[PDB]
Amino acid sequence: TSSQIKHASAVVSAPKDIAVAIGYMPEKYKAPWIIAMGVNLRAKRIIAEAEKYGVPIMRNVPLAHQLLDEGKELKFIPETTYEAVGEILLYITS
Amino acid sequence: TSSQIKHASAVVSAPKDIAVAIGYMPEKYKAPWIIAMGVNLRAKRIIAEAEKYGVPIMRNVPLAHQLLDEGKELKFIPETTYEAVGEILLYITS
Ligand SMILES: [Cl-]
Ligand SMILES: [Cl-]
Ligand SMILES: [Cl-]
Ligand code: NA
Ligand code: NA
Ligand code: NA
Repeated sequence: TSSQIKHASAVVSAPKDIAVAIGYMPEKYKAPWIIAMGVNLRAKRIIAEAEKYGVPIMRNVPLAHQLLDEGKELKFIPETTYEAVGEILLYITS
Repeated sequence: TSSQIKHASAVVSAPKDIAVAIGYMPEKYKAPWIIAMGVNLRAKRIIAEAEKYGVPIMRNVPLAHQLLDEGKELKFIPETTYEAVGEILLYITS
């Protein structure tokens, strides 16, 4: 869970309601997954962890709601989010 | 001003108080500059423009306050912000 946040590639956030930390390990797995996600209190924790460890936080309200509504922690991201997350990962990971 | 926002490389935001759109034209100028910046309603406008045009919005509270406190529109960014902005530009621009 939130112990894994320092290893997140990015966090997708909706201020100040939602945060979704994304994991990506292209050396091993073809797809990104959700490390941890939450709303309110828990979102604030995830945000605070990311800031501490220098993990990039992207504002994307529709994507954050979508990850929250359809995804699950420790599960590869929903198909409906795949391309938008990939855009983020494309530059972040270069 | 806010007409130039579609050409921004990134927006630095503090929810939901501050937005700073950053311009970068490494083909011509050595340094990034501030395209447009504001707080409250003006921040909301800048954010809305960026979302519409697919400009990446990064949540960085200290940097946003710093750009706001020391920078000016149509001026190369303050020295105190140069390295943090460069980190953002480094991946965004790859
Ligand atoms: Cl939660
Ligand atoms: Cl879950
Ligand atoms: Cl303003
Ligand atoms: Na957004
Ligand atoms: Na050019
Ligand atoms: Na921040």
